[PDB]
Order: sequence, then C-alpha cells, then structure tokens
Amino acid sequence: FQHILRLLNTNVDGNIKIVYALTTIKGVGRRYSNLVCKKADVDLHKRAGELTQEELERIVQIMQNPTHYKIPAWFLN
Amino acid sequence: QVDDEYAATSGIMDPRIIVTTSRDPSTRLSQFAKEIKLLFPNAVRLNRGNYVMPNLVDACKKSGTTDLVVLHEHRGVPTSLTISHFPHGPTAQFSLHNVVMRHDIINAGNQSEVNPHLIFDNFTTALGKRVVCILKHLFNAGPKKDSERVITFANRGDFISVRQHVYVRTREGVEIAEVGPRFEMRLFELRLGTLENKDADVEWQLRRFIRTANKKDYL
Amino acid sequence: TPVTLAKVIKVLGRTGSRGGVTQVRVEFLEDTSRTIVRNVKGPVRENDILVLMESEREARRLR
Amino acid sequence: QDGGRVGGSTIKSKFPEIVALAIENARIGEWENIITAHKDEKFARTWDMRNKRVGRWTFDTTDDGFVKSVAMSQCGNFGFIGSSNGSITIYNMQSGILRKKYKLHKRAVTGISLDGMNRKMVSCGLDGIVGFYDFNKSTLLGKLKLDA
Amino acid sequence: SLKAGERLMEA
Amino acid sequence: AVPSVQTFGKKKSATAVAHVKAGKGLIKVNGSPITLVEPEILRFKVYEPLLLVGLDKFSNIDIRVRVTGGGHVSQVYAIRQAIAKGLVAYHQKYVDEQSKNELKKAFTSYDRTLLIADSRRPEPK
Amino acid sequence: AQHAVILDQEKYDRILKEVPTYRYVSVSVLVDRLKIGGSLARIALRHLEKEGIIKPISKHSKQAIYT
Amino acid sequence: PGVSVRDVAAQDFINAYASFLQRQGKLEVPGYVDIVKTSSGNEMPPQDAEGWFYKRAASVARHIYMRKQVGVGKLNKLYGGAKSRGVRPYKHIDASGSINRKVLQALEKIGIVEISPKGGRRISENGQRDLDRIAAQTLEEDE
Amino acid sequence: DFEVVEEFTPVVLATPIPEEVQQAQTEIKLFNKWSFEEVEVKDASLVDYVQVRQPIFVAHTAGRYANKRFRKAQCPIIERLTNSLMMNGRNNGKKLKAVRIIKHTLDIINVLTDQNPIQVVVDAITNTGPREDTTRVGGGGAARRQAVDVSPLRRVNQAIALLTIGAREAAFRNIKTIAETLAEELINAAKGSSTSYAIKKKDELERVAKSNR
RNA sequence: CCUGCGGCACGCGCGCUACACUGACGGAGCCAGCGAGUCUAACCUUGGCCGAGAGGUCUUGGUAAUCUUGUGAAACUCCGUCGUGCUGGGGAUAGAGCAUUGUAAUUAUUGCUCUUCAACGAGGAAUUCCUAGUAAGCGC
Repeated sequence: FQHILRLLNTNVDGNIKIVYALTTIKGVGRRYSNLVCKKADVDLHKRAGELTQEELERIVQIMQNPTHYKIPAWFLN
Repeated sequence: QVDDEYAATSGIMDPRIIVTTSRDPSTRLSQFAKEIKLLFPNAVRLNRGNYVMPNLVDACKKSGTTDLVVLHEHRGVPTSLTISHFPHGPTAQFSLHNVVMRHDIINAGNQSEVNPHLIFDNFTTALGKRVVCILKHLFNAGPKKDSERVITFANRGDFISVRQHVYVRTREGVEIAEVGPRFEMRLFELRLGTLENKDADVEWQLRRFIRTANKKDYL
Repeated sequence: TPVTLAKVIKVLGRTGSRGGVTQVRVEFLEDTSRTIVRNVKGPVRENDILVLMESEREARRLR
Repeated sequence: QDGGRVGGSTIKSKFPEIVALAIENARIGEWENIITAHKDEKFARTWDMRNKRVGRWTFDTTDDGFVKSVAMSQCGNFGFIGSSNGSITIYNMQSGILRKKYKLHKRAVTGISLDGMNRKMVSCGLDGIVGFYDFNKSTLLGKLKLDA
Repeated sequence: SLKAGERLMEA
Repeated sequence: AVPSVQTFGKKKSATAVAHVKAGKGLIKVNGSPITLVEPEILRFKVYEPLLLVGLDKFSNIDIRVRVTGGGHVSQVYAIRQAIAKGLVAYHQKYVDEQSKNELKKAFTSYDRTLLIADSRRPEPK
Repeated sequence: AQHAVILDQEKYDRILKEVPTYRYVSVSVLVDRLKIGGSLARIALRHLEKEGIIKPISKHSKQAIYT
Repeated sequence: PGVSVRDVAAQDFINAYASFLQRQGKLEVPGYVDIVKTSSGNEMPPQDAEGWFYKRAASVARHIYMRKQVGVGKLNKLYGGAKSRGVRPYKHIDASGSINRKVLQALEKIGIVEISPKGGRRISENGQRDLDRIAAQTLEEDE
Repeated sequence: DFEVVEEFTPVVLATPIPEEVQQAQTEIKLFNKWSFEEVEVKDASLVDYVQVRQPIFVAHTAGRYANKRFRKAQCPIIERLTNSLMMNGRNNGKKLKAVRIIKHTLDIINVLTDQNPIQVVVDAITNTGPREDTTRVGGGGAARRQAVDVSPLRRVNQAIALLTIGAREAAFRNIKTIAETLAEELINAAKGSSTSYAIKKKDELERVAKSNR
C-alpha cells in the first residue's frame, strides 16, 4: 500500500477507486476512466493505494497516448 | 327591463356564486380570488386542480348556483376574468389590466362584507345594458338604505373601472375612503352559452383588426 | 403508578372552553359508579375509553 | 347435458321401488324438488313435481352404501342423502353437483333434517348417535347418544 | 364577566 | 354455439373487457397469463377475485381480459373489477343461482369495489 | 512501496482480534478507523470466511452476517 | 407439452437468448460497439459493452416475433428514452438509427428475421423455431 | 370424533398458482407472512382505535377514510403506518415505495425479535401515545402551560406521527435507510427503552404535564 | 439563474434550480389524457438506409375515430454500481469541435459531443397557495 501518488503531474489520492481517482485529472471523463481500467485489464473496484508501478505505467501509456490503443476519437477530452 | 336569462329569478332568489381559479394558481392570484370572494356576497372559493371545465360546470348546475367566476393570471398579476350564468345563461370574458391586490397595502383590517349599494356610470349602449344586467345580478337583492359600503362600476373610455368604497356622511359632505381592489376591466367576448360550451352563439366579440376599430365605443 | 381507565358518557355542549379542548363527563371503567368531569384534547365521541394519569383532580374551565 | 349416452337396459323396466321420499315445495317449476331413494340402489334419483317426470339429476352416495334416508332444505337448494355407511352427502339441486360430505356415523344413517332457518342440521343413526350439525359453518355443534 | 352557569356555582 | 358472458371493469380512465366462456381454466390478460401483470407488487390486488372465492371455480371457465387506458395502478383496479364481475355474471347465466349469491356475498364482505365502480364524482361544498 | 499489506497487516491483527469481539454492521465496521492500504467494506468479505459469533447488516445489500 | 415465447417472462427470455447468441458466437457485432451511446437523450455508453449488443438483438428478436413487421424508425422510438436537456424540460428522443439498423441486417444473416412484404422486418420460420426452442429451455430451468 | 369433508377433489388449476399462495387461503396474512390472529392490543382504551381485527394482504386499502370524523380509526394500522411514511415533498404521492419499505421493515423486526412484526407495531403505538398532554392557556397575555388529558384518537394519531418522523430524522445522513431505522424505532418503542425517538419525546409530554396541573 | 416592479451601484413582486442514499448513475420493466396536422402547396410524419449524437437521406400514410399514434410521456417499478466525501450530490462560468432554422446566428437562436466542476450543508426578519383524486411530485 502506498497513498498519495503523482500521475501526469497530478496528485492522485490513494484510498479511492481508480475509476474515480483518475477523474481528478483535468478533463478526462468518468467513462474515460472507466475504459482505461478495462483496457489495462485492471480491476475496477480496487483502491488507488494498490496498483504496482508495472500496472501504473500501462495506464499511463494508454492515457497520454490514446489513439494507439483503439480509443475512440470522440472519447478524448 | 331585465335580461331574458335573468328574468325568472330577478328579484326573487338570492344568487350563489363560485370564485374559482385557473389551474395550479400562483400564490398571488390565489389571494386575489379571495378578494373576488369578498367583493361579492354569497361567494365561496373552491380551489381548482385536475377538474375539467365540463365536470366543474356539470357539477354546479346540479348543485345549483347562479354563476361562476374564473380567473387567470400572468406571473402573479391577474389578467382575465369570466362571469358565466349557469342555467344555460350567458358568459362574459373580461380582461382586467390595472390591478392592485388588497394584501399588498397594509394590515388595515378586513372588509365590511355587508350588502353593497352599486354605482353604474356611463352605460349608454344596448350592449352596455347587457353588461349592466349581467354584472348587477351577482349581488344579493335589495340593499338597505343606510348600508355603508358601495361598489362603483365606472365606464370612462370603454374600460369599465370598478372600485370598492366605504362611505360615512358628515354634517355637510359625504367622505369616503377606499378598501379592496382597483380594477380596470374590459369585456372582449360574450357567448350565449356557459364557458363550458365553446361553440355557443357569440352575442358580442371585441374586434381588434378593423379599419374603424379604434373609432367607436362599445366596439 | 396505577392508571385508571375511563369510558366517555356525554360530551358537554355550550360550555365556554378554549378551542381545541373539549369537556367530557367520563365514567370509571373499573367501578361504574363514579364520574369525573375531565377535559380532552383530541377528537372524542361517546362510548370510547379514555386514559387518566390522575383520578381525583376534576378539571374546570380553561378560559 | 354431458353428451355421452345414458347407461341402462334397452328393454325399459321401471325404477326399483321407493322407500324414502323427500319434497320441499319452495322452488317448484324451476328445478327438481322431489328426491326419492329406491330400494337397494347406491344412487337416489330426483323428480320434478310440476312437470311430472323423473328429474335429470341422480344423486350418488360416494361410499357404496344404500340410501336409507333423504331430506331437502327448506330453501330447496340442498339435497341430503343418508348412506348406509354413515356418509351424508349434500348435493345441490340446480346442477346435481357435490358440495359437502359429512362423516359422523359409522352404521346406517336413518334420518336427516335441516331446520327452518337453514342453520342447524340433525342426523340419526342405527348406532344410537343423534348428531347435531351446524350448516352455515361446517362445525359439529354437538352429539347425543340414546339407547336403542 | 362570568359566563352563566358558572356564576350559579360559586354563588 | 359457445356460452360466453361479457362484463366491464372501470377505474380512472381504464376499461376492462372480460369475456368469460366455458373452457379449461386459462386466464389471460392482453394475450398473456395473469402471473405476468406489470406492477409486481399489486399482482395480489388482481389475485383477489381468484383467491377470495376459491380457485376451484375457475376450473371450467376462460377469462379473456383486455385493457386500455389508465396507468399502471388504475389498470390493476380494472382487471380486478372485470374478473369479479365476469365471474359473478357467469354463475347467474350458465351455472347455478345459489353460486352467484355465494359469490356476491363473498366479494362484498371483502371489498365492494370489485363489483360496482366507485365513482369519485366531485362535490362542491 | 513497500509490502502491500501493513498498517493493514496490523489492521489485520487488531481486525480479527476485535471483530469477534463486538460485533455489528458496516456502519459499525466504519470504526477502528478504516483507511487505504486495503479497502472499506471488503473487510466483512474476508471476514465471511471464518466467523466470530456476532451480528452484521447490509446496505445496498441486505443481510445479517453472523460473522 | 408445447411452448411459445409468450409463455416465458419477458426478461428471463432475452436474458438466456442474449447469452445463447454469445456462446453461439456468430452474430456480427459491428466495428464500434464500445463507443456508441445507443440513444437520443442518453448520457453514457452501455455499462456492459461485452453483452449489450446481444442483449439488444435478443430483445429485437422477441419484439418482431410478437408482431407482424416493425421497421428501423420503429426500433428507435421503442429504444429512445427521455433526454435530459439539463436546465430545460425533458422530452422524448429516438435512439441511434445505425445500431438498430445493424441489429436488423445482422439478424438476417443468422436467419432469425427476413424482409417482409408491406415493409419492415419479420420473423423467419427458422428464427421462429429457434426462439420457440429456447423458450422451452428457459421454461425447463426447474431441474 | 367428528369430521367435515368440504373439499372433495384435489384442486389443481390450469394456470399454476404457486405453493405459497395456495397455502395462503386458510388464513389471511399480511404480505403473505404475518398472521393477524394472536395479535392483541395489550393496552385497553386503545382497542376500537387500533384496528387489527380485519386481516389484510397488503397495506393498500384505497378506501375513503377522510370523510367522516372517526372513519379514520378503522384504517388497518399497517396501512395507517405506511400513509405517514410519505410525508415530505420528496415523498408525497409515492405509496408503492412506502409499502416496499414496510414489507422490508417488517422482515427486519422478525429477524431481530422473532415474535411478530405486527405485534410489535401494535405494541409500539400503545407505548408512544401520550396520556396527558399540555395546552396553552390565554390567561390575559401571560401564557402558562395548562395540563389536560388527551383523547385516544389523538393518542394514536400523534403516536404514528412520532414514529415515522423519528425514523425519517434519524436516517437523515446515515447509511441506514428509512426501513432499518424505523425497525430500530419500533423495537425500542416496544420496550420503551428511552433510546428511541418517540419514547423520549413522550417522556417530555408526560413530564411537562405533571409539572403544572 | 428566469422573470416582473422600483431605482440608477441597487429596492420590491411572480417564479425556476438543487443542496442528495425516500438519491444519483447503468441496465432493465413499461402505463396516460387533452390535443394538432399538407394546397395551390411543403404540414403531422411511420418505415428503410447513413450519423456516438445532433441530424442527414430514400421513401410512405394522413384534409384525418382511417396515417403520425398504443403519441411505448415522465415521475414510477425492479436488478445492479456509488457509499457520505461540496462524494459519483449540483451544473453556473468557460475552452474546442460537429449539426439545425434562417437572406443574415458576432453581443454565443437552438440542438448535440468533450473538457471546465463555482455558489448552494434546508435558508434571517418576513410571507404565498391549499381540504380529496385535492395539496405537492410528474410529464404532454
């Protein structure tokens, strides 16, 4: 367990769901945070204080580069 | 001579009238129906909601009332008013412009509620005598010679202007003061049926769109 | 603290009582002899049983 | 009514002789009002009085006993049948349908009645029991035993 | 001023 | 021919046209069995004419009911009305009379709204 | 990183060393100070495995877990 | 002793048949199917992007079955809900046309429906068979 | 000794009526679970105002109870408890939500205290309804609290009011919904544990009325 | 915020919104009534097809208890996700793009799509409407 963490210059609070912890990043939708956990094969109902840095950057590679991971173009911010 | 609809009742039976409101009334006009309920005697206020105009008419001819007073409003300011005599009698949709509700002013008290004298001014036209005989029968017959409140219906400039007054008589002059609503009022259509009917014969109808519309009076 | 029930005989009319409060001659249930003129608060009719926390006071007018 | 044909000998012989009859005259001319119990038959026929004819319904005992006593309600809606094995079947009189089957006696029932108010019902057996029924409810009110 | 019937009772 | 009896059932603005004919014991509402009525809590509000009198008396009859108008609730008060009326008007026609007065006294003691339309016509005070 | 268990690896200790103590619901399981390094309601979950001898209650659910 | 889909409750039917067409595997779910919102006044795409298109075909089949023929403009209005306009009043809006048109072209390949005369789409004798089949399977779920 | 045979064939239907419903034709049960028999109002003077004699299936008798003065008494109190649950502008005119709460609430009272839910609800109303309530006097501008007695219809009306308000207020910002906290009320109001809303608030209304009488 | 009345930064009146768990969100269940609708023209519009949507498009029925339309309206119901955190409650302010009406949309006509995520934790003194299918909720 590691609490408050930094993803794409944004401090992500650890004791909440990653489907909702990613939504504190500016502009990214709730459904957009719902898709990336599905695309990165991450359990939706985990807390953000989980998720080892192996599975973190796979979310990062999808989130900062959407169009190379079959993300629909309307679904960006 | 009284009108043919009012002829059988004319002086014999007191009227009983109903003041009711349009549909989901604003709290300003739901006050204002009570000033109409107070301006006449024998007036009860039945709040209307999810009644239809058939089953509020048809459940009123049954119970037996002389006529029906329904109001409308714009954003709290009441605008319209109809009186409709029930035993297949006429109706008169009035537009009323300058209103001052009684609840705005001060807690000066409460009205006299006794039988009023009336004042009808400047009714010359035969259609003007229709509006006389259709308004006059909303009051209980035969007021006392010394009752103290008098209700004026004044017709300067085709807008029937009605005010409510009390009076006392001093050693020389009469001195009056105003209670109750100020109206301007204007009838604009006059059916021979009730306000239910909507295809009855139109005795009079305010034509707006006519080359000589602004010229005549009672037209 | 024993509680004595009472059955209502006759509501009282024309007595000048404060609004909301009505005045009632009750009859004791456990001994059908006595009566006590108590006041009610809610809506009451005859032939209903009323609950008295105290028997011996006998309520007068409330102006 | 049913459509299947009636079972009987084609050389028509008369009904076996009648040992118990009951008749209540209250609803005559609209359905049957005469119930007769024939000698040594497990059923017991009905008769219309006004048309002078055997009625269309026949009443069975449902426990293979001989009918020794019959009665009708004063309203003329219920037909009692007292079997020779205790069973008191109560058939209705419009349709001939079965409604209630009473079981108190063990020997032959030899008389039923219903009171005037259609409330209480009696029965008497060869075992000596005189049972007193309620009929609105189906409860046994009481039970009396004589000697013989 | 007492209401009548009460003024019977204290008289 | 076929013995039938047609009765109506009416709540707020919902009709209920219940044909009752001698048959095998199926009970349909809008071409669907009566175990599939919509509001799912008020399903026992329409089992009342089934279960008050006893489910035996439906063994020989059909109850075809079709409803229009109304809402979710005010149709359920129409199918419980037209099944009660459609049952108690078949025993006075094609079955025995003493059945009918047993039924009409059964639905009465439970709820009289099954039979006659409780019309909430207005009152002016 | 660092072990993916503790404080909650102690919260485990005092967890199964007090849960059998009380017990009650999830609003009550809210006590002991529920934080990250694990999860909230999930507590009762792995607590459905063994038992205790006491009560419980559900929310969006609906149960009286004899944990 | 015989079953029609009308003998099976609405949902438990479209539930077991939408999971029959997934195990069946031949449907042709089109190319997008994760990104579309399905309707007029919708907010989010379906909460189950796995089994929704098969949930919806399994609905569409039970609906054209019970009817003579129903077109695409008709599936929209059935599947359109109320749209929240925000600070404005709610009103009815038809669903997405491409979706329900691509359930119809795609149920003609498995033969569960066919072009009708008079217009629309109609259930095919083969799809009338399959639907009656699983209407029994669901009926018999009672062990 | 004696037997009545009233049913002659095994009654089976072409439409399958389930096993729990065909069993329900012997006694009428509330929500097909709860018997109105063996349910006694354990306080006299409250019989003829708490009406549990006529059994009912669901708590939805849509009959007219507002017209006469005391027609309100014969409402079967389980419905009269559901009617006081829809008292808020977020809640007016939603009865099927309220009936679904009570059927979920009456289950909870069983699971906790096995007895009956409906014996508890009757025993709740007997406890919380006050016995002497205090009224305001005129007194010529200086108002003192004058203590009087209370009619047994008001004893029921205010009892039902305090329970549902006590449940609606205690479940204001909690994970516990209306359904569970009301069962926390009625169980505590049955014992009169002074840890419920209404047993507390009665114990001012009978406290204040003792102070000035 | 919308609107009316005053005032000329503000005073007043009618109102709409939400503050959330009796909720929101996602599926799913699916039920009204009053109504309107095209000629010398472009009306109400099913159905098919295309578009995440808004909309587009090829066709059709209807001068109408005939076709739209069973206006499959909304609250509401169930199953699920959220878990009391200005939280997933609330959607103001605003950035960027795509549509529609129109000779003309800048001072945004409106609609749609993504992002931005404010006040507001039940509202002082005041004060409105209301007695049964009504009050209030809710859509047409």
